[PDB]
Amino acid sequence: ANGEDSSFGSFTFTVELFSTPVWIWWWPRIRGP
Amino acid sequence: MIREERLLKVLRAPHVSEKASTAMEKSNTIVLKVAKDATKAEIKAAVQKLFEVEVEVVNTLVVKGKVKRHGQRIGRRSDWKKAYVTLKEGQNL
Amino acid sequence: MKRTFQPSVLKRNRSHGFRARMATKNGRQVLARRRAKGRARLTVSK
RNA sequence: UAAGGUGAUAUGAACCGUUAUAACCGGCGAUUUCCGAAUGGGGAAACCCAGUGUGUUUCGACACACUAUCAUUAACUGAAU
RNA sequence: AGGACCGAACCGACUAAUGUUGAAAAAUUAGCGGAUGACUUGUGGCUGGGGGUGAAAGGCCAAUCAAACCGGGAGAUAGCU
RNA sequence: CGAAGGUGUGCUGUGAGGCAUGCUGGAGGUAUCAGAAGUGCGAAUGCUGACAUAAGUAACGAUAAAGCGGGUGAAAAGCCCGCUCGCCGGAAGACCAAGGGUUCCUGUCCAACGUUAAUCGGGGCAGGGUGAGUCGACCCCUAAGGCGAGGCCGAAAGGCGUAGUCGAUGGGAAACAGGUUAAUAUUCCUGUACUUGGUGUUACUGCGAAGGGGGGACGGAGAAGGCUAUGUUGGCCGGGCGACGGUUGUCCCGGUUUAAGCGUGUAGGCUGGUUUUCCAGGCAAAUCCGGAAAAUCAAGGCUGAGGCGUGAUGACGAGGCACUACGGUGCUGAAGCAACAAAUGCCCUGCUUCCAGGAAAAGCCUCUAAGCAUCAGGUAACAUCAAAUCGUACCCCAAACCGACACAGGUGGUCAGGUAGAGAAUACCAAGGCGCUUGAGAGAACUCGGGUGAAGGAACUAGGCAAAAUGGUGCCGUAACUUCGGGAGAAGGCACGCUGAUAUGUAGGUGAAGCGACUUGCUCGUGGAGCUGAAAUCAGUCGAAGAUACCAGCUGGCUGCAACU
Repeated sequence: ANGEDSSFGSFTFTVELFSTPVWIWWWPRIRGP
Repeated sequence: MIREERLLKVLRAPHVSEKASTAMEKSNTIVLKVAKDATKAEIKAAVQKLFEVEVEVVNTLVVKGKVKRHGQRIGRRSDWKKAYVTLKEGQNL
Repeated sequence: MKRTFQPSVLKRNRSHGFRARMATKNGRQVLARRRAKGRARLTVSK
């Protein structure tokens, strides 16, 4: 009656992918010094 | 004294809305779309000359255009100025 | 926590705005490179 | 140069023309907003604040021009002296 | 009166656990220190890379510092993998 | 009428390979012989895209807390409405800034998005909404600073800087009360207001500088007083009469408001004033200021909260009364005060002290100079006209900003109600706002965060890490040593509740009337009604316990090193 919308403004979701190098501590595991 | 050409340019269109109808019916105020660079004095003179009514005061505001999307096109509507024209006792269209 | 970007329009314009670029010849070359590359937006000015 | 047109997506509405003055293309003009060397001053580019004339005015105001710096040349007047 | 005292805001940061593909690229929770001062906070400005600035730690300078980032020389060079 | 390419099958050669035809496909491909190669991949922690594995495995974001009955729809734990139940309340409530930018309000929709469903949405998609002489911005002016004609330097490029010019985070004119939409308000409206100019007129008058003198215009800390917001109690008015013992009463429940402006001039604070004459000062000069005398009054003037009157026989108001879409709309409206206690707000940029000795200009006010002079100007009244432009929605301690996220993190200011409480600590509540975008069960180990434990009691551990413990006020008392201030809440003790009396409220504070006075009104004494209200003491009384919760020091000794903050 009112009209079913199909424009679908947000149907272009696209989406990418990213990451971040994290900080670590290997001092106690060191076999040496 | 503002020139007639200027007066013929400043008024763009009457604004139709429930707020405009209420304003006319209660406070005897007409609401217009006017040129974005029109001053209050220009609007007053233009109304008084082109509508042959008597104007009490003019209040103006600038409406910012909305950002719609035509598919995947970001697009912005243009800005426009609205005038709240208070008539003394005449009757307009 | 407090991050590095604390927005402020006045400082943005005074630091990277168009008239800031035009004030020195190095800034004018920044505009020259950006015009040559074909940037849609030359500066942060808006 | 023409029976086709009014840029497009994006069609429609509304129309226009029909040897010819519809459209279209070539030469030549007019108009050409604001910023930007920007140049009347500022400015956080595209805005704010002007002045000086010349008109007009239905007296509230309005219109239009001009006004950056430097070099050179001329005129004018011109400190200590 | 006091670089006084206790103690909220506020500014810090000694300890413990937890979290470690976290709620968070250093937090949370429980305590803890100061809290009229060598105090803290806002808004502008100013100092620039062998440079700044530092009550000092090779600290900090946009989650980057024994020498920031961006672009060029540059397809540097590498008896090495 | 079937090209390449695929996907097959056979056949053939030492091989790399070739050849044939089944299917798909739909338009190209090329024997031979020469020639040129971007000429051959399985790996380079190769590169780019697709799809796996773990794997339906972890998680689904603060443990503030929910359960019904409806509605709606195709469907509801999550949407909405109602009813109860938890949580924040100097916040989780508002109001803004910064930044964002339409998230605002409304209607549709459910794909994608929302860590679940979604009928819902800050999602999509559309439409509407931001109304100003007084609020800001712009603008007047300046600080840090930047730029800077000339200028002075510097191979160029440029640097520094005078006149200047910009530049707030700071000084410069002015509006407040009621009502308004689904969304806008000191902006709309209604009532009451104010400011700055112009232009005339009418009187009356010396006017006139980037120049002079004042002003603006200024520190910290501490002590007051005088107040007011703000509460509390009575009175008053409008109602009520009790789901179960009672309850027309010191009974219960609400309401009790009112502004800018315009007057009036006071608790304060500050300076004595008025003439006359004169000058080695203020580019020069002045009648302003600064200096020096004399005379006479010293009783003269400024500033300033609050109150009070008017504004306002107005508005608002507990409630009714109708209508009705039950959204909501209209209509009418009773009382409308006093006492006490009052801020961190005002007087107050006051006052007192201190050393560390506390911007700048403009507006502003006066003085003249060149000049102008029967003008011009100035001043007062009175009209009249103008005050443009811009921004105003919404978020704003957050799902709208900064952190990639609807991220347990950060983010400047303003307001601050009650009961306990020294308190803006803290417990519970008010206004308001929320229950944290996956839930339902079972009630394993183990993990996390808590509660409690017999006898023991640091035996644990690298080590009292962690836990437990102490805590509050009054009062008594306190060691060595000392730099005489400290140490020190040293250490150690004791008393805390309620009720009644003293006194059914005392001390104190606040203070009506009355009574006088006067230099008689925003007066002063003298009196005292009322109101608020400790600290005790003495006697009883209760529990196991009275800083009964929350909240809130563990203490003492011996030595190292750094004085300390």
